[PDB]
Amino acid sequence: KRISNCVADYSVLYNSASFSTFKCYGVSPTKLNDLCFTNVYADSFVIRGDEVRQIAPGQTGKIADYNYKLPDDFTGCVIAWNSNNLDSKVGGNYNYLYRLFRKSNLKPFERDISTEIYQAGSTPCNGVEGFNCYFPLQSYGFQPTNGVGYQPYRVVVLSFELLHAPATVCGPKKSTNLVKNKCVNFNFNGLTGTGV
Amino acid sequence: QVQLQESGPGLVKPSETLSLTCTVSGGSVSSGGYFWSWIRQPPGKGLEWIGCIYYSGSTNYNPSLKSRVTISVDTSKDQFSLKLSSVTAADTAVYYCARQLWLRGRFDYWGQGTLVTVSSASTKGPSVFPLAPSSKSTSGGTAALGCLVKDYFPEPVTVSWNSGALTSGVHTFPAVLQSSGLYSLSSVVTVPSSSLGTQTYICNVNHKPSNTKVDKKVEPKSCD
Amino acid sequence: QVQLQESGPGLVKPSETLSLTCTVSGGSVSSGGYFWSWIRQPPGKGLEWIGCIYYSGSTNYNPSLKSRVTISVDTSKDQFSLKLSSVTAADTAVYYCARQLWLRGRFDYWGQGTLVTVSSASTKGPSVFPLAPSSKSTSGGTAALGCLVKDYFPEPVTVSWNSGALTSGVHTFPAVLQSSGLYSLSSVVTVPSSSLGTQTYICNVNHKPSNTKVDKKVEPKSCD
Amino acid sequence: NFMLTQPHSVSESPGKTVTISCTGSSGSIASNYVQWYQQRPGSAPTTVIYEDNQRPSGVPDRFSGSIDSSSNSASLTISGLKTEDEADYYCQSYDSSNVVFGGGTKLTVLGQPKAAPSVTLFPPSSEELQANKATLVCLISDFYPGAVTVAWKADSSPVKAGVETTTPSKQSNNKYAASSYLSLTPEQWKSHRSYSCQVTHEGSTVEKTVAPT
Amino acid sequence: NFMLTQPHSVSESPGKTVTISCTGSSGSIASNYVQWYQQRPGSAPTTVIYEDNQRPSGVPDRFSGSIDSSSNSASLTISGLKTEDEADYYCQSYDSSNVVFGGGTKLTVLGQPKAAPSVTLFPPSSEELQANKATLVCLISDFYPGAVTVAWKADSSPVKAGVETTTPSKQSNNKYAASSYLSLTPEQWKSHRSYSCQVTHEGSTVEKTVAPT
Repeated sequence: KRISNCVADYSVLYNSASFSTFKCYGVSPTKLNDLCFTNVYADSFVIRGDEVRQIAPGQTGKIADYNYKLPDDFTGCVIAWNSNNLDSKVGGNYNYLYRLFRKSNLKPFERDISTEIYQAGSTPCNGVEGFNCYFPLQSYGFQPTNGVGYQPYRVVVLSFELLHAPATVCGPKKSTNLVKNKCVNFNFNGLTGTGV
Repeated sequence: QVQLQESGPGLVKPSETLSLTCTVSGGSVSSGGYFWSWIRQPPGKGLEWIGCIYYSGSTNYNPSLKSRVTISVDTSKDQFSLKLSSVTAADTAVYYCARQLWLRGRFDYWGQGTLVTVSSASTKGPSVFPLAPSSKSTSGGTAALGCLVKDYFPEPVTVSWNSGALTSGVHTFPAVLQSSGLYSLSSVVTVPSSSLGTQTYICNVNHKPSNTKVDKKVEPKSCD
Repeated sequence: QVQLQESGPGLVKPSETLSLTCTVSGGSVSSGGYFWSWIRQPPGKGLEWIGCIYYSGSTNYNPSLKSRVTISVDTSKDQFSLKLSSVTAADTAVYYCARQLWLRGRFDYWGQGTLVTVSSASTKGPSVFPLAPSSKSTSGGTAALGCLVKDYFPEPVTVSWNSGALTSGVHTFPAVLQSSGLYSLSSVVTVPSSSLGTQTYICNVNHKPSNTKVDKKVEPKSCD
Repeated sequence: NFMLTQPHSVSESPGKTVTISCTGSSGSIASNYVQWYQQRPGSAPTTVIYEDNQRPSGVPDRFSGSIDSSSNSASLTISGLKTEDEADYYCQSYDSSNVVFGGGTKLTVLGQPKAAPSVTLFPPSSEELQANKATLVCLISDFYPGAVTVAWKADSSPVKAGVETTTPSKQSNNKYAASSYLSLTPEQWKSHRSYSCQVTHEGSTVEKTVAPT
Repeated sequence: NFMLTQPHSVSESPGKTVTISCTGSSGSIASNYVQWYQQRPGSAPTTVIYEDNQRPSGVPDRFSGSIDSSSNSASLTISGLKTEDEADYYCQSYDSSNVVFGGGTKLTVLGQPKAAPSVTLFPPSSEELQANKATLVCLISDFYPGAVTVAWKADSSPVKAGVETTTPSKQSNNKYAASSYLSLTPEQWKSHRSYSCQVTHEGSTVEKTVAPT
């Protein structure tokens, strides 16, 4: 998701008092409303309760290094919460998919949708689940009767972009005092002019 | 900047309704979207979180202290107060009203801690005895003198020298239990031996529960 | 081998004295040089260690349960008993007596767990009422019949059909809190309607929390 | 002030390998012997390991325990999960003359018959009427899922006062069971022409009726 | 049921580096922010670090925090110990709408032991004698370490009862203060020719004697 030409208030996003976890690096959480950037990227995905610790800059595992890499210069903001009452149902239903097998590492902020069967040995299988040829897509373990470590958590990543553009998405003051008949400086979305 | 001041009765009666109010000077409660919380700390133990509040009706409480904490905010007086029910002897803790912005972050500003402890009932009349200095009572160029506070009940007693004029060298000792119930302590001040016969030293022992104020002059010992 | 069996009532009133004895068969208390320990387990919670004893006067107790556990050993009766003082509603746990094989080790043999319920009211006897089947009580080739347990205090109650001879189709429902203090449940059994008027259905309600063994026969409803 | 930290909920599919931990707070986990107990629901606990590496005679060899003293954690490895392994697991310590048990780990395994609830209604008995009491009992049994709502009716008016219902509980044949009780006065029982209990499950409504006869 | 496990006592020499741990039981440390607090004895606490990697304006650069989510222990690395650093350390978490603090690490003190025992004595006053009472007061001040032994002495046999000493207490100049009292009858005060209070501290003994004059 891309946020553009919209004013955003992050105070309502914090006063919900329902999120289980909140990790927000790069910028201090109390002073990100006044500071503004150009574009805000929202990446939403589901994950298990034991893999929420893997989502951090400088971690190694089986999900972060194969699905969504976190670089060292990660100024994103991670929000997740417990949604077991809606994302899971009885009957052993999961309705979500992950990737476990890959040939090598991938670049950060890259989406991998390849369904090719990962070959382990030197013998090709011609696209079947033969020996040394395992499908890289596996089933979840979501269940409403589990505990707290395997629950469905909806992780959203709110990253920021550093590039030359006027701040379309920002949290500034809505209206300062209005002064007339004196030589003042104003910024009315198109100029930096000093005059009466 | 801003500062926080607590008020309300420090001592607490058993099984009753506690009333501690924390006031804010130099800022506004409603402005800034600001949170308010209370934190207690027993002597010698760790900090314990009681609950947090918003300037609206939103609030949350510790499950160990659930259904016992009642905190309300009035914007007109710019303060917030906490009410505790069914207080026991294990609730003796130093209460801090906590100023914080981030609910998951830090308490950047801390108010001064008010001492809350179970109140006493029984009371006895105090007694004050002077401690006359002499040539054996000094070791070098400095001498020692004081007053003896013995056979009083209950705690505490406040001892001041020359109505608080003398503070340097004044040592107040904690009280200890006697052989039979009562308490005893002393308060002394170290002065040079040259000012023994030329300066008058008067101790002021105050016992608020017994409503007794005793002023005792300290003079060098007269041999008889 | 050896076996440990508990005895005593399954009920104790709050602020009273508990008296449970664990008897020993197939062994001797003094011989073997082993230890006796009492362990409790609340329903849905973990095991809690109460204390341990030797066949001499050596005792050790949980600091959370200190100054309330009194355990004594009588060699003549080949058993050992534990006495508990100032019991509360939070002491509802399943009590196990086990021979401690090694002091820091395992309890090799565990006795069967007796259920202890504590609640702060006077015990009330159950009121057993027959549940007469009829034409509206059957759906197809099978019918249903049972007995009603209402206004009893406290849990648990066990219901057996024909002195335990009927087990198939017997459904014992968990207790539910009534509008006024007491509990209520029922126990029903599904039976074909052919044997409704040819065989007698008798339910056996046991309420050792409030005594009163009651036998109630179940008969088809007679229109009046 | 020494306690054993144990995971509350552990789930694993059958045939795989799972590890159950037991972490000590203050004292080291190699200071005293640690004993694991596997207790069936409604049954006495039974010891499955001793001396942190030795299996007693009777338990299978899969109950293997390992000690990670650097992290102050006691580990119990389970291989080849089965149906009978579903039980509470507790770890034991001794500290200093004070036995301390663990928090408790329940082994969770990993077909379900879905059925309509059989509804039976029972009028108040004559013996209860002689005791100046009356009770209407509505029975809900052999149903799935365990989510049923009850609504008593007096001829046509719904009844809410004196209504007591039971949460669904699993039966022996994998189904669920429930009950509903309606406390009533003897005068109110004969005041209305008839009473009925409407048990609604999976949308379908099954209704029975009773009358004073 | 989420708590922060913190060591009780951590003691090292000044000028070195230390590590203070804060272990979470159920929830991971990376789930929520961890805040450390440094509090003088008898004052309001002050935040020493927050957001797990950045320092507030006012504290030195020596206060550094590190997070390793594998072991679920929040670490606070402090280097270059000084005199003012002696305090209790608490770590804070949030869990889920319930702020949970840490157990507490009282950072111990730390050159020369400032042993200057001011053993001053006073005879009972004449006003006390007129009240049929007598009390001998033994006073020690400006001594270190706070571990002294007192024993009232006199010619013949001073009374064993009425001996009442006080525990050492911190003074304003970082030293310790304590007292000792001897309840006595007026007749026994003149029964013996002299009374003497001795104090043993670090082997050395300072003795003064009183006399009825």
